Amino acid sequence: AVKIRLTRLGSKRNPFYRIVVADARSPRDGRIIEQIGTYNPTSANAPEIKVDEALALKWLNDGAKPTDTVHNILSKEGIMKKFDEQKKAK
Amino acid sequence: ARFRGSNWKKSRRLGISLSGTGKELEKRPYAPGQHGPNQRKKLSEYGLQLREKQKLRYLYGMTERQFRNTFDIAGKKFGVHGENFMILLASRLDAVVYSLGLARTRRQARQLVNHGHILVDGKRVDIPSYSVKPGQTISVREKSQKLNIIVESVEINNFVPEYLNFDADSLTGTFVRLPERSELPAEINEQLIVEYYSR
Amino acid sequence: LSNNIEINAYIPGIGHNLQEHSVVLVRGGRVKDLPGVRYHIVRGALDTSGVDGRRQGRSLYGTKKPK
Amino acid sequence: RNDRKVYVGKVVSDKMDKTITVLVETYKTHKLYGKRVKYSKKYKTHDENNSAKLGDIVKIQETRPLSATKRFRLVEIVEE
RNA sequence: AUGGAGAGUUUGAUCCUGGCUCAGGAUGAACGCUGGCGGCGUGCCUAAUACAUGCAAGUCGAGCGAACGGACGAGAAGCUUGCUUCUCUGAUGUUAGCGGCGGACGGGUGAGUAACACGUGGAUAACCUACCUAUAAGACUGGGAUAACUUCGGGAAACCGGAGCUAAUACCGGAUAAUAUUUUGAACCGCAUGGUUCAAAAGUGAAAGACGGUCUUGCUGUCACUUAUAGAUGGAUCCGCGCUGCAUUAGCUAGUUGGUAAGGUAACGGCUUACCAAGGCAACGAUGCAUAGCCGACCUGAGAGGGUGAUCGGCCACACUGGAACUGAGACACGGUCCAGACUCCUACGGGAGGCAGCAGUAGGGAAUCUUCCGCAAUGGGCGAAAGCCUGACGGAGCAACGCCGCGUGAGUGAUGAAGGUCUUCGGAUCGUAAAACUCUGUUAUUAGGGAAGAACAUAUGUGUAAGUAACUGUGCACAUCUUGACGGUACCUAAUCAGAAAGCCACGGCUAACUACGUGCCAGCAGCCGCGGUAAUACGUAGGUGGCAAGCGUUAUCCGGAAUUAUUGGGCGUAAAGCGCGCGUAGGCGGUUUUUUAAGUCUGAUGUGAAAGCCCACGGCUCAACCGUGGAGGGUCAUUGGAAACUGGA
Ligand SMILES: [Mg+2]
Ligand SMILES: [Mg+2]
Ligand SMILES: [Mg+2]
Ligand SMILES: [Mg+2]
Ligand SMILES: [Mg+2]
Ligand SMILES: [Mg+2]
Ligand SMILES: [Mg+2]
Ligand SMILES: [Mg+2]
Ligand SMILES: [Mg+2]
Ligand SMILES: [Mg+2]
Repeated sequence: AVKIRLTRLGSKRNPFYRIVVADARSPRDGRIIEQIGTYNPTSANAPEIKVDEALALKWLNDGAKPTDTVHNILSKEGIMKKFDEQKKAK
Repeated sequence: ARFRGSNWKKSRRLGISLSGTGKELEKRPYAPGQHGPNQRKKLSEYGLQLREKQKLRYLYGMTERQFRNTFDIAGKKFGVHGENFMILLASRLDAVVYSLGLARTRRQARQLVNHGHILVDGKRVDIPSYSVKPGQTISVREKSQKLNIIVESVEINNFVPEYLNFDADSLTGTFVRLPERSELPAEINEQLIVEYYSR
Repeated sequence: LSNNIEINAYIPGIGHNLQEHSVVLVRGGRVKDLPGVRYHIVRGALDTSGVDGRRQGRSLYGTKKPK
Repeated sequence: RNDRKVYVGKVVSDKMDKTITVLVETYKTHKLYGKRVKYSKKYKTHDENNSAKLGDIVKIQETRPLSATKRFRLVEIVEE
């Protein structure tokens, strides 16, 4: 189905990722529905994470499902709690 | 370095002392080789443009590819192209080290940077082509503080340009600001070089 | 040629080893003196030997470095 | 509701049954020279009552495919 | 204002016209000579030729029967209490088969396609959509089989046939349940057809369990199941406009154009079929022929333009050739099926087997294009509750100066201008501060130690919290803990030793930077053009010297430039190429003055959109750069909507 996942960029031995909403059948570095953020694993010994809460929450509401690393990111940024809180509150 | 040929022959051909002292031009101020002593026919307009370009290139000991790339990036900046090219040439770690006076020769300064003796902002920079920007501090590696070459060069109180600020006690220089055309070599007519690269 | 077109190719350099049934590499370039010759034989490629004793512009005539 | 495209043209054929052919004239600027050149397209249109006649200005709106070639219907007759 | 160079060659000389040629940039390049390293890329363009071999798609025991394995541990003493059997229990496990899901993705290629294929902008009151999310309502009551298995039989084989037996979240009946279907009331609404909403009947349509918790003659957690309605996603159709050469291709079409009715499709529709009519298309290029995947982009150019469509991303098409359907949410399906054909292979001659335009690799073709590698550690995908398994996707490694960028092959001092080579006016001059000598350095190299990031996790294990419950287990969420790296002991770092191992290529008459000697003598040869060479060649070949570049330098091929030589920007037609021999005129192009009006062109805004990557600009990260990342800017002949009205158009 619809998935929030990391698309690989950068160069050899220098990964950079864009956090994107994509259909699963889509190729990893191919067609996407929307980009929500970025993730840099190799940056300054601290993962650098940019995410749009408004976009991430809209997609999580509509049934988009994170890959495991993306879930960790949305947890680190606090989006996964917000999703739960609203959903329980609903 | 990269070009490792006779610096005198190159000076004599180009009618300019690459060492900046005139030692090459003192005895034989004419082109090298068999026909050097004989009269030289007048240079064409292309000949003059090429001569001026080669003068600047051999002065900074750069290869043509790199020289042309530097000319391009200089052109992309704001202001007068020729002047921007010359200040950008002067901003090379090579040139900065030489002008600070950590070496007595440009080739020596290049070997110093290339062999990893030099520090920029406390960290090792080994690329002679490195483009030093204003505010950066050039230093000597802690191990190399007592090199005979460096100490002797610094002892010889070479004039340090105004855009730099050297402390001989600490062997630490500072790239204070961008050079000015006044501070840059006066024997170069950069306009000819711009014209050369136009055609 | 391999495309089956018959052409006249110039043989450059001083001296050649080529005979009928030799296999050769042909490049572009016409000889102005010779009317029908619109191609050159490449020296030092396939059967064609390099010019012997060529010591200047050897790459053009397929000669290895003398040393 | 989203709006379907509407065109105005002159009826050039009324021979077919419940159908009129409408010639819509537009200008295509030349890519290089920049002069506008008159261009015409005949649009096959549905005229249920066979109301329109050759030489009458008509207003046509886009529809679902009504035939092999017919994609438009007659909204009104502007002039006769 | 950021951006624009010319030169040679028609003559005795000249000005002009005019073609030809060159200096530049670019490449998936190839070839010749030569060759140190690193980073980041790129690498069958030709035969959509044929393909040996391994691998590229599985997974699920928490759907199911069955089989294997049989722990822990049951009995007798062979007097061997360490070895024994079936008279048992039989745990963690494992698998062939059934069933579910996946296999329609990912990966490859560009043959076909001149087309709504694609690009851009719209439409669907003519559509469809597994998994995912949300909400609501349910999951009741029965049945008959069949793999595996057992046995028999037929085949060379591939693989079939009979009998018997057996499960399921397999299959089937009935019940109950629709906004679905029919019919009848309304109400409101749009853009023809029509949309929407609310009532009253009629016919008709579902489902399923598994693994756990508990207070266990009954509740419940998670997952699975069914129906209805939305969302999300993906797909389908239609249309405006844009998108290719040839008229020495001018006519083309009969399901053809339209209508009617019926059938058919998710769906509109000649989509199809009967019937009726004669339409439809075309000089605004139909039809035919040739060629071609299209685009984002890419190369060049001051620009306007011109050329191109590798790598990467999007869309399309194809899967030995041709046809067809089946299964399914989705295929008319690269590693599915059936048939025909060609080819290859096996055979007991009866009959069988197969499809690298997946990754490697081979043969062939070609000027020319890589290893039959490592790992699922990362990212992504399938299956599973999950661990996990599968993954030639992908991450890495290998090979190749193929490209781009970076750094080397030493540095300082050095007249005593040594020797030697070359030239010479025999004075000398040049190679040449070059060398040697002396001093110094270690990029690199070599050797020896240290040694990253990339890793997030998932799971499991605690604690808390939220919803729900009688409560619990679970579930979501939050915070802790252990553990996981192919590359790889790689990058990088440190120390020690050593100038030692690390420069070639083309050119030097002019364009065009750089000349002499000797040999040769219209020969041998050179050559992009002007040309050069027939005895004192800066043009041949070699040598010395020089010039231009540099791990490259040259050559060839091809594209843009210069070429204002198709000229919109930006040329011409008396004599240079060029005014139809001349009328009458059709289409078309163009058109006097004023006022009023309109607003199609024009001008000025707003809104949506013109993917990402790229180009450009800025900033940040890699020791620098290349490269990587991020944010802007730009790119329409775009659509929609609001103004202005001089000019063009309309009235
Ligand atoms: Mg083709
Ligand atoms: Mg131009
Ligand atoms: Mg398949
Ligand atoms: Mg296959
Ligand atoms: Mg280089
Ligand atoms: Mg030659
Ligand atoms: Mg032109
Ligand atoms: Mg004439
Ligand atoms: Mg006349
Ligand atoms: Mg973009």
